[PDB]
Amino acid sequence: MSSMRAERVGEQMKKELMDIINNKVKDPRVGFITITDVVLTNDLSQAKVFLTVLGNDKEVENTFKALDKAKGFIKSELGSRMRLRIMPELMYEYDQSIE
Repeated sequence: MSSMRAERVGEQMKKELMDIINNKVKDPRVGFITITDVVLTNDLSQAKVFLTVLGNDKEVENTFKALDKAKGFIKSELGSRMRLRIMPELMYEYDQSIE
């Protein structure tokens, strides 16, 4: 479940998503939102977006809801930055790997 195409598109989405989310979606009263990786399926139909977010357990959960609420806005801004015709479905995941 990782062709070279999928890895390359994921690096572009990582960069584009971090910009979109931090400069246009995020409440200024919360810290930066770090995207550590974007992992796509080979047909690019799904993207798992791994995240580092700052705060307590409820600030983490408040942040996930804001991003889910903004999914239409985020796919649209992403689609306007990439020749890709149909956007993947975006799934926001906490990055367990990091303590």
